[PDB]
Amino acid sequence: RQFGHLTRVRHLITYSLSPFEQRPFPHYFSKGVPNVWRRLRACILRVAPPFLAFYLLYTWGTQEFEKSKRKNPAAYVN
Amino acid sequence: YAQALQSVPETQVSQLDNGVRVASEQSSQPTCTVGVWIDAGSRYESEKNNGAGYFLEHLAFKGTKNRPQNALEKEVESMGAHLNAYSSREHTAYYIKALSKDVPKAVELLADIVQNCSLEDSQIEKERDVIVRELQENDTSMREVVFNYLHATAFQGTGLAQSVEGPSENIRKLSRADLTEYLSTHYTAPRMVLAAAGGVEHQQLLELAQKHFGGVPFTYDDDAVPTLSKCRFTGSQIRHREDGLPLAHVAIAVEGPGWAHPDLVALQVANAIIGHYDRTYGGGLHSSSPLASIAVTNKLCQSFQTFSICYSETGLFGFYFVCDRMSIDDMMFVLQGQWMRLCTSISESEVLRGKNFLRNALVSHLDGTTPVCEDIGRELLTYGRRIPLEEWEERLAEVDARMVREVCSKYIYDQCPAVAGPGPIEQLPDYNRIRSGMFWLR
Repeated sequence: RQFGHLTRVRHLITYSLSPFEQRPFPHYFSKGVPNVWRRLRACILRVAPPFLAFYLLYTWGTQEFEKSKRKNPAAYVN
Repeated sequence: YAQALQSVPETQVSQLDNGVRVASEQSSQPTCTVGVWIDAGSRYESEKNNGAGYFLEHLAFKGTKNRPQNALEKEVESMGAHLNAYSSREHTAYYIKALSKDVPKAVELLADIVQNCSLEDSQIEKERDVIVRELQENDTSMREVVFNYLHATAFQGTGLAQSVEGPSENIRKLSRADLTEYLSTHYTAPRMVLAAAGGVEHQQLLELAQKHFGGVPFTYDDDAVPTLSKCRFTGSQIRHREDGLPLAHVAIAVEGPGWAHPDLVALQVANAIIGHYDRTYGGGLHSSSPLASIAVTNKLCQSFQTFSICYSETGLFGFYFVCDRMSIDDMMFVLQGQWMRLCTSISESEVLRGKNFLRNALVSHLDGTTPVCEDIGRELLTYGRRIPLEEWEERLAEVDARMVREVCSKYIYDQCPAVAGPGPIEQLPDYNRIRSGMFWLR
């Protein structure tokens, strides 16, 4: 598929300025950084969980394995 | 030829103790045309004032206090004289064409209009709805909306960006007052010019004007002419899309120098090189204007036009093509390629003709009385005096190749253009692309 036969579009007016008449990385604070946060706090509660969960299991696992090696002070009290 | 030019009568000019400049060109023609040309346009309006000048135009004729509608109309018709006029962004005018046996009568009629329009609270309300309609007709002329949109974005955020007719809201609500407010603020002698051409003799004109234009300046403001706020150009685009239309319209342009500037000649000569096409031509062999040739060989468009529209201190040097939904791209590609070629590798063989074609226009620019008057009217108003063909000649009779390049490239190369396009324009590439179509991979 090429250009000129994608869709039946009507009544949309767009306005844009040359790259040289504007700023590249504008308003890092006014709108920039906020949205970055507007995002970290939007998925953290959806992504983090299973990862955190994984972690606990990784730890439990390693710790347990590393315990089942050491001897029990009482396997021989005689 | 050179003699023909040399033997072309000089254009008499003289200001009044008022401020009005009265100029003219005496010919012989039993007929003639006289009119006043105002230093007023839509450019001079406000966000709430905009449209006045136009609302005003539609009433200028409908009668004065000194002589109501029924009469004014009757009196002009009755003498076989023609009254017509217009208004742009920086230039308005009203002109009449009669038998030079009526300079005095015409002259009086004129004045009576630019000074006492009835502004009948009852007439106004009528034209109000006439415009709102007339406006909705100007609309489907995609050839004009496109230019408006061009200006809009080209000079976005400035007085120029506003269209000469104005928003429907304004027209729906301008007050009998506002109109008067617009008239008494811009129609002043210092900014007006009374010009003529025909069998008329200057003196009879002067006096006649000096007699019906009894204006009197007290303070210094009245006597002085206010300069407008500069208008910022902006490399940008605006896309009014609708695959519902039969074909698309495109217009791209860079900022222009402005009347005062000389290069407007070299630059005027360059456009003569790319010229214009139109499916009713007979020429797959068109001298240069490859854009036209190419347009014919590869069926690139329905037509196109090169233009150097200019204003007081700015302008627009660009081009505009009408094309089918599917050939928009190549057309733009090929054209935009010509500008580069134009200012990067032009030839004498080209400029030579360029000139000639101009000179032929330059001259037919004055075919008749009405048109001549238009020059005097304008020339004075925008240049300061009159430029005789004899002059325009030299100005543009000494433009060589290297001159075109140097200039065109001075105004076109790697500049951020201003494009506009209504209709089925899905195929028109993004700004970035048409942008980098502004520098040749020399």
